[PDB]
Amino acid sequence: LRSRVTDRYWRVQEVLKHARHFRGRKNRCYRLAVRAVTRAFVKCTRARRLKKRSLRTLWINRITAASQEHGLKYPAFIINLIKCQVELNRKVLADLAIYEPKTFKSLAALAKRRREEGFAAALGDGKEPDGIFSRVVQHR
Amino acid sequence: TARGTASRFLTSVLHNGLGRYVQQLQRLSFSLSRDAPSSRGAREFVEREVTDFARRNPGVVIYVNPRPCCVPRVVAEYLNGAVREESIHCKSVEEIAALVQKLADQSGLDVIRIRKPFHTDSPSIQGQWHPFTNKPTTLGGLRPREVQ
Amino acid sequence: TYSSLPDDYNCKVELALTSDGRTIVCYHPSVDIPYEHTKPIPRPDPVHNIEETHDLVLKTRLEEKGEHLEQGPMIEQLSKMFFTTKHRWYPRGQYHRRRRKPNPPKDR
Amino acid sequence: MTGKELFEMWTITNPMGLLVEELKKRKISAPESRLTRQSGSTTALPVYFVGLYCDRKLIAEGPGETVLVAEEEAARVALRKLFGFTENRRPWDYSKP
Amino acid sequence: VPKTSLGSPPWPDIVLPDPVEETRHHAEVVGQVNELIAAGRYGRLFAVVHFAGHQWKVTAEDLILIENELDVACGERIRLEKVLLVGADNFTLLGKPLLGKELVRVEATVIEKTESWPKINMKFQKRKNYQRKRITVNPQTVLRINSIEIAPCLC
Amino acid sequence: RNRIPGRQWIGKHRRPRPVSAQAKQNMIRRLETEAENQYWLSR
Amino acid sequence: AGSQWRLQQGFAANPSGYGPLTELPDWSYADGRPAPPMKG
Amino acid sequence: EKDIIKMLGLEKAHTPQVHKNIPSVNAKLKVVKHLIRIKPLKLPQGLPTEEDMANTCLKSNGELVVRWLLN
Amino acid sequence: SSFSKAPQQWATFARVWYLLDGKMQPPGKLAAMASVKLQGLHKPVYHQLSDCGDHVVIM
Ligand SMILES: [Mg+2]
Ligand SMILES: [Mg+2]
Ligand SMILES: [Mg+2]
Ligand SMILES: [Mg+2]
Repeated sequence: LRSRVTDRYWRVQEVLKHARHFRGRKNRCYRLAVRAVTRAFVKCTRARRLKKRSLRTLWINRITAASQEHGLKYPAFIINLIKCQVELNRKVLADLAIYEPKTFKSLAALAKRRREEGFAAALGDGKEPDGIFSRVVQHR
Repeated sequence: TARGTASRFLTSVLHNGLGRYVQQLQRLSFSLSRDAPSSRGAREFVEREVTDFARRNPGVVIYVNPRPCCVPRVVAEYLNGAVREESIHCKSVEEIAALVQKLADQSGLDVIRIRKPFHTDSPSIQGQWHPFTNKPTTLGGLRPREVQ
Repeated sequence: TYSSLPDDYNCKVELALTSDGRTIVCYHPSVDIPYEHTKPIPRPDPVHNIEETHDLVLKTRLEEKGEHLEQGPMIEQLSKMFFTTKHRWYPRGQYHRRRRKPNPPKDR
Repeated sequence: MTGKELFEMWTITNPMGLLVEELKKRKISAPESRLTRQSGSTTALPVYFVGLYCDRKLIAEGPGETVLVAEEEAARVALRKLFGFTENRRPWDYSKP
Repeated sequence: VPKTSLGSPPWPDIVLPDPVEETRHHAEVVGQVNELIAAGRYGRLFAVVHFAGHQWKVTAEDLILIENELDVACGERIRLEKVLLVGADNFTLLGKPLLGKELVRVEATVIEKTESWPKINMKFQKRKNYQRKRITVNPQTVLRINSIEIAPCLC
Repeated sequence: RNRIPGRQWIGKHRRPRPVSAQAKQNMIRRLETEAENQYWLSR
Repeated sequence: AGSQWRLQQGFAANPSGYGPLTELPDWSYADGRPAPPMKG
Repeated sequence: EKDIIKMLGLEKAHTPQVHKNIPSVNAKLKVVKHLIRIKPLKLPQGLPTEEDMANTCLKSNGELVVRWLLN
Repeated sequence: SSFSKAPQQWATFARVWYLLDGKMQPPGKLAAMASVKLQGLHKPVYHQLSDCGDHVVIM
């Protein structure tokens, strides 16, 4: 009983459909397309992993831009926003910087105030003076 | 691959869910067979729980066609005119129910890469950033090296 | 009065804490540009091509301004005018022209 | 109307004229156009910010590629503020009364 | 007193307001914001909320996509309880780290319960004959943020 | 111009890469943690 | 970041650790009835 | 060291595990003391009772609270 | 805020000319901030693909 493959057209097309937009003979020749499609998929997975890092770096750059525009550095802004128990991530912070300039300026003012209170507390080394924005609110 | 396929932005059909929610599934056509072994799941679905689905969703017209077909199919036509054809070939009744409920829940838009997980109109409340939004003004609007 | 940031650029930030202490409020009204910080709009209106003998010819002289240059000098002029490089203005082949999306997606 | 502006569907011709008529109705004399901010003027792609002052009080400000376009945009912004079609206005109420 | 380069710190000296005056000014500002809210002079409100492990900055009439399936039917209304930030053209309320349920109320209607496009996951090892191909179809939900309300219960 | 004979990190002549203040601080932090651990493991 | 500050104040080093931002339910029905509990 | 870590139940990192303060386990903790952080378990509200098993939590600072987010 | 689409775009992505006096200044400290301004890393709307970049004039 001789058996031969009859769906090889569809087997080839299933791979060739993912390489139509390539350049050279990789979009036509099956031998050169299978290798190029596999590399394309591997790069797709790696870039899916790296997209989050790239977007986080972009958001951090935008936050640095806005903070320096408000006369404040990014590490200070972030640490003082954390100390004020404001848990807004970098994506939301960049969104506010781009689209909510007044809200971002208010956040920068709050961060600078918290930094000033921390500096004053460190200079005084006194337990009884407590900052107005340096108070910690526990879970209720 | 995102670069190889198409893409679209997140959107709703005719501002669905804003004033009221309108189900986007318009019609559901089952094509099955009365004796093919591959249509057994579709036959059991039609016997048992097509009426319950029809009563639960009165906004969708359900047609059932027993014809001499080898593969059973379901055709979902949406308010957009979009047609989604699925194969219910050799599937359990629970699988048919899950597929039908998924078709009913879907909005009928193309299932392709969505550029953003969000979409809003006029997101620039209280302004949008421009290079002059955070720069102080000088008296008379003079340039840095301009003498009045 | 007190403010961490100067109130000179587009909003006046006033921070406060609620009595419970669990909420930080801030009032930031917008700031308008004062009249003394602006300058009058400059007006440019000059018709030096007018002729006292033939107004139709005067209008034609001012409306028939044309100039032509080679690709090299034209691209150099465009780059100098838009502060770019000469490489931006050179065309592209069929392989790159036909692979552009005819209907790109649009937001908003 | 979601996501749409007022003048996109109105398509008026003389925003400054409409604004001056509305101000006359509202008992305001006339808006004065002042160049508030600018960035580049000898370049091929300038930007100008033109504000409208009524009794030396800013009522609107608009950007443009040229001074005339900026003034027209400022007039449109003033008209939108007067008519209540601001971008930060109250969203339409979708509730059962 | 000598005045050398290193005799004084290279930053402006900061003086902070006295605590009682600061508290009085804070009370005045809170009262003004509360009276604005009571009068309802705010035009449009945006809110930063926490939902499904992510923080979204959403306004009214908004659309958001959640990468997991919810236990609701389409067209159902849902109250987003975790609101970290509220803002308008004039005022802005921050949580520490969350706001009050009685203070802010955000409603979203479920629109579409669908599945994502097929995402490719392929692992390949050089000259080891290891290839592994997988297809990911993540269920997704669409939420339409309808309204954001704030109450004058702001102390 | 300044070649490193052999490999960078294995040969007799290696790359003279120095120790940084960050590395010193990290080692000091680890030493403090281990000292606390060995104190808690005493009684 | 501020993990050291959070540890000093007593909170988790990660904002996703046993805080009210994650312990509480993040949605409920508009009718007021509670939502089904989260698997996490 | 790998086997001691495995038998101490510390296969996963950054997950605290409660152990006794007896020398039998102190020997293994001494063996792998350079890979672990050891703290004392503090109980401000006593041992969790049978009616408080499901409402407890372990803070990052080491006290096991008995009533965690009541109501 | 209530700008039309095109003027809002122009205002957001408009180019800005900055001045920088280089008298008795370290060239490296001049160049760092000049390069930041040239790239546009001082804009919250900055992106690598976007052409957001301002002119710097150093005297
Ligand atoms: Mg992951
Ligand atoms: Mg070598
Ligand atoms: Mg060597
Ligand atoms: Mg998990």
